[PDB]
Amino acid sequence: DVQLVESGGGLVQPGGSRKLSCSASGFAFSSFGMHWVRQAPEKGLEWVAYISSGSGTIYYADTVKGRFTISRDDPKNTLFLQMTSLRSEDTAMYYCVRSIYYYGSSPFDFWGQGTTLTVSSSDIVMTQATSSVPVTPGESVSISCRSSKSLLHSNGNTYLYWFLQRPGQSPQLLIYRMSNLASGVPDRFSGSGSGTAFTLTISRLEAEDVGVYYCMQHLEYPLTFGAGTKLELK
Amino acid sequence: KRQPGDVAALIIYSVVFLVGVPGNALVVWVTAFEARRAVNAIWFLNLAVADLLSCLALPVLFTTVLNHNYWYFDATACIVLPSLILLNMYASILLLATISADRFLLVFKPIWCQKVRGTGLAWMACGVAWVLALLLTIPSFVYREAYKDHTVCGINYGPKEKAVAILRLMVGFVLPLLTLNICYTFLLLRTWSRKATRSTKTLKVVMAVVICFFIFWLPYQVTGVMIAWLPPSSPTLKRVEKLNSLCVSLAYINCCVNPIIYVMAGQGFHGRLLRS
Amino acid sequence: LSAEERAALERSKAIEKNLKEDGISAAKDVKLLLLGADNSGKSTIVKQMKTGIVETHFTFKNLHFRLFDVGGQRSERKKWIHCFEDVTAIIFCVDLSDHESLMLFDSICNNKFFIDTSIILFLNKKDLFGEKIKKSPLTICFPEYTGPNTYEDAAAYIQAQFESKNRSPNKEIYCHMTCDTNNAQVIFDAVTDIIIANNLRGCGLY
Amino acid sequence: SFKDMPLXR
Amino acid sequence: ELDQLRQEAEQLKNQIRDARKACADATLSQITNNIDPVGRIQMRTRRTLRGHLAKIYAMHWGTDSRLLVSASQDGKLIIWDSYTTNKVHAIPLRSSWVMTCAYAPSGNYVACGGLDNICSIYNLKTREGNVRVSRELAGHTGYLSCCRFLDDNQIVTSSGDTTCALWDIETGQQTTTFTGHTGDVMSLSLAPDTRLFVSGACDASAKLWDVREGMCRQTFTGHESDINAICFFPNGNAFATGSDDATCRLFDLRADQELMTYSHDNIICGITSVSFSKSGRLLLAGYDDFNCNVWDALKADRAGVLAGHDNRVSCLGVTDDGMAVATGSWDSFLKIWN
Amino acid sequence: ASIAQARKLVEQLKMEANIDRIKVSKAAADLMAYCEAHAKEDPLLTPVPASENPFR
Repeated sequence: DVQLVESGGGLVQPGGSRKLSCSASGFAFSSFGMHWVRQAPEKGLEWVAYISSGSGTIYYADTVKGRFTISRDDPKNTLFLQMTSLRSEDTAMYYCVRSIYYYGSSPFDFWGQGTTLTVSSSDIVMTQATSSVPVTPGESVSISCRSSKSLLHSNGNTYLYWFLQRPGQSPQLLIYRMSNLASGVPDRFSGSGSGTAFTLTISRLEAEDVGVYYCMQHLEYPLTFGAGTKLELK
Repeated sequence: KRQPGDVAALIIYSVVFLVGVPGNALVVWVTAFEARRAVNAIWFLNLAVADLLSCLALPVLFTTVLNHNYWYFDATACIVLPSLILLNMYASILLLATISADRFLLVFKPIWCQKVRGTGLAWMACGVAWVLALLLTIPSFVYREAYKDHTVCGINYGPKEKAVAILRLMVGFVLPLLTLNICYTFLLLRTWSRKATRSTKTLKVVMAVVICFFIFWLPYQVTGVMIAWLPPSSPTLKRVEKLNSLCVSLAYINCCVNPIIYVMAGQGFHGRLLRS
Repeated sequence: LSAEERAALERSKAIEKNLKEDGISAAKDVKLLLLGADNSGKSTIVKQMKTGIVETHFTFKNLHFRLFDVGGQRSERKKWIHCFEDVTAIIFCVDLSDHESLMLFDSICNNKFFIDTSIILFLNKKDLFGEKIKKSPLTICFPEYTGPNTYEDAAAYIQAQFESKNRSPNKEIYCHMTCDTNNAQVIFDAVTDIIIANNLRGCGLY
Repeated sequence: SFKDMPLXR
Repeated sequence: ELDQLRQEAEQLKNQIRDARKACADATLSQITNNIDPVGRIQMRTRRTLRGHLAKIYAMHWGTDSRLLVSASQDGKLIIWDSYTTNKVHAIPLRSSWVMTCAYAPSGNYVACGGLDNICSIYNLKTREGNVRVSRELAGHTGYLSCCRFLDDNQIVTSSGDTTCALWDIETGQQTTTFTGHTGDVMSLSLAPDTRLFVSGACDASAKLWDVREGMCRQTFTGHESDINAICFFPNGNAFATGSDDATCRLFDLRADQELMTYSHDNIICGITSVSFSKSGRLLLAGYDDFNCNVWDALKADRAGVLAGHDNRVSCLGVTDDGMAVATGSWDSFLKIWN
Repeated sequence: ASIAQARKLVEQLKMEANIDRIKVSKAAADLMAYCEAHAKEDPLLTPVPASENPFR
């Protein structure tokens, strides 16, 4: 089975430093990408870093440029993050994800378990209209996620991914490129939309669908997530 | 220019120009197409480009002869063209020497060659030859100046003239002759030892190349030193002064000889041109 | 304009670089084809050098050889014979104990695809052939032959008969006997001559 | 200085 | 009683020949006299793939008409992307001798085999991220020549042991054996309805087998030398073939005989591969004359030439959408036309 | 001793003989009609416009 376990986080006083490692095992690490994703203790997920396959290319965010360092070691199949000069507003949870790219690939398929960091004392914007809706079992409901720019590239296909996080564990991938079902997902989920108005349709609910849904984007760096809509029974 | 030598030199210049431009261009195009697959094409690419650069400069010299030794250009082009011409000449000579050495090495040591052969070594050898040519040219880069009477394109020399002449003679003639002769003689000696590798065209090609190079590059190289050891008193100075254009025209023959030898020794030429 | 096709381009470049590296590093080995009749002793000299096609790998004087044995399958030879074109040389085998071998050699020598590949011929089993010759004459196989019943004359006659089965002067035939593990030196000499000839031809001098 | 050399030399 | 049965067999052969002659009312030229000629056509290269270092022996298109696959003696299997000329995969091979390749209709599997008497199946959608060998098929006694996919579970092969077989990928067992040929066979063609297939051997004869029953139903003998290519007509009630004697023929499965022949005085070298267009009007044919050719399938007249290869073409195939034909010679270059 | 082989051969011959046949004109008409039906769906004999050409 595929494994992605992270470690290194803990309690850090302001002005200190720390190192993280999200060890990989159970697959071919050489040909895959790697990201780091941050979620605030009581807020939505956020993007931090990126590294290509073979350390060919690196990317960074605005608020973290010049303060974090990312490293990879292929023989040991590990990813490194260097926390230098941690501020007072950087406590969160961190994961690492798989990001292989080719024609017809499915990125972000697997997510790590996560570690908590404790500190002492022209961009595309995506929004979610609602926050919490009550849904009765056995019904059909729909969600919305409106962007600020047309995500239709010249090649013909658009880039909008849908993520679901059940309360308690790491998120899982549901739909990639707004029309394709991921492996291991029941056929009751659907994707529709064009240009800017995006939506997800689900019918014949169950008890296991309770959670929060985040819509992401992958057209151009940096990548921006959504606020997050909660679903509750009855 | 009521001298018989001048008109013959001009005619030779023109003939060399319109014979060497198309062949050089075609060889350059074909070898640039083929340089992405075979290692044996880089050397011919370098020879062809050096010869094309040498030949394209002929009209300037032709019209300079026509305008009766007057510099009608500005004060900046004076110190530009001669240095490039000298660089092209020395690059051509050194590239021929390196090609001869490469053939010697390939024939005598096949296993080591196939074990270490690559594009990087060929590019390194070409760069070494080019930088040696530039280093030899540096005196023309520096000491070149200009003067006005009419305008005369000359060089400011203030020992230095004789020293430059001796260095030029040595590093432009003695080493290439020794390398060519020794390498090609050994190549023929080893080739004509086994019946499997023995052939008749190799001797013809090698002898033609060596003889043409020797005949076309001795007299200019020796008249370039004759002028550096004599006072202006003897009428032989006038006799040798009336021969400079003829000497340069006879020296330019190799630039057109080389592409003909390359194209007439191959297996197929029209197919390569059509396929590129 | 590319959004995430850049990652695909990077993957393509990495694949191409690995392919080129493997292709360059794999040209240092030469291939040899084994032919002949059934039970001609080809396996004997293959083993003495230490189900479709069987290949053997061994190195000698900073050079690794590749051998191929094909006579393990019975089909149309002309159907797959083109698969072994551009091979360095052919290592034939003949047993001096039996006309089938002569017919096979005559067929293979004049083939259109192999009109320039050199041939190395290994006459085998010298001792028992000589004993049989000294014990019985060779008239049963070659009634047209004449001469004494000694050893050298019969071998020379058979070699001349095998040599006279070619028609193209370009091809060169190398003949040696066997039956002391010295065949590696002969093969090395032949392949060095072939490689020198090919190098001379490639430069345009030959 | 005051010396002549036709270009090519 | 051998002579008696031999005479009976001769009488039966005479009877069937008489039946075919009686049913042969008219040829195709008289009916096709009023057909408007297609006219000369010209095609220009639109792409070229440069990633192989040896000879190229086989290739196959894809269902979506974007992904390709090629095989070479260098031991490398490469899955191409036609549109951007990129590369998606590169598969090392156990043996360098390869004669055939095939792409599964669902896009999940790729099959390959050669002189090793084994057909290999690779899983191209592994969770681990790489490509590994799902299973290897070993039940033949000769070199394989062609391979085809029926579903993601059934494969039909054609070895050089004078036989054709039907396998079961899940368990790798010989489900059904086809026998009746008297020589090496190198061709296959699966019917559009996936119930029948026809093969051509070196005996200048072809047989129309039955997938379910397992018994051959017909035999055609009208050539002069070995057979090298075959392809069903798009309608499904005809097929064409190419022989070593430098002439192609179109047969039938209802009149049980020939219809027309494609001959030329200058053509001498044999045929390498044959394929049809989308509407069946054009019959693409490879050659050993260092070029391809276009034959008007109805008027049996020359319509165009597709030149541009240094060496003879060894494979051919048109797109499912019918917008591009791809060729491949031994000069390691594949040209996508339009 | 190959009696069974000859019996199999003659049995296959007679089985193939018992099959029926159809006239050549009918098959030719069917093939020409099918070829004519999809005349405008073949983008090779008709030059595809450059705007709708994937390989432009």
